[PDB]
Amino acid sequence: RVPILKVDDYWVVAIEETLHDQSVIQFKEELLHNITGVAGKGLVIDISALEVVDSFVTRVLIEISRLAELLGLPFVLTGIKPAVAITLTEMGLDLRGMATALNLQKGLDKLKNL
Amino acid sequence: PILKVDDYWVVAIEETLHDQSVIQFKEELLHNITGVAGKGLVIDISALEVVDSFVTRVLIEISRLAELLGLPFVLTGIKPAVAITLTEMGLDLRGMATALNLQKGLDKLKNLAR
Repeated sequence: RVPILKVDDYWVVAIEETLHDQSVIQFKEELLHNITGVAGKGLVIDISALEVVDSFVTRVLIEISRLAELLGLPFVLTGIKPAVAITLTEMGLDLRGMATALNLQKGLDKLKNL
Repeated sequence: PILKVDDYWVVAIEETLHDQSVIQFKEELLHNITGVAGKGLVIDISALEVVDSFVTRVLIEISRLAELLGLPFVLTGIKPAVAITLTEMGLDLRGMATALNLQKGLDKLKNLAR
């Protein structure tokens, strides 16, 4: 549903605009199942297609940031905005101590200086 | 907050723990993991360089809460230093399962179900 790709041992995900809460969860459960079952070098998630953010999206994004930090998985969030960065820092995302990039490419490159 | 991967509950623990009561903590943890039961519970104390009497108390309590719920259980992220202390203060570690990090613990909790 939400496609999880893997490009050169890196996990790559782009989140589009959603309606069913229950596909984000299908995505999160699926992603967290993937990044634990077999080895990886990092995880880039792009949220450029999202013009706003639920607390639901915000808290799933926090959940994956905290679990990758626990798995020693480099994590980059990309495609961030005005009306996203603000609510993200609001609901509790340490954006300043988080690896962030402008697009899917800058993130891949950023998961590679390490 | 609380994390969950693969039907497995994960409590990551930080030095900000000393700011509620053990009892408030147990009531908080039971709110989260008894709603829908899990196949297990991983407690991560990797963020702990220093353990005191309060922490050992919680760890002792949570480990017991777990089995009371019929819940398989790994204590992960123990500095070899913060582990003698824990046992000196009453955490019978020999009885319970331990793992290096969230990953090895997750692997132990499930590669024990095959």
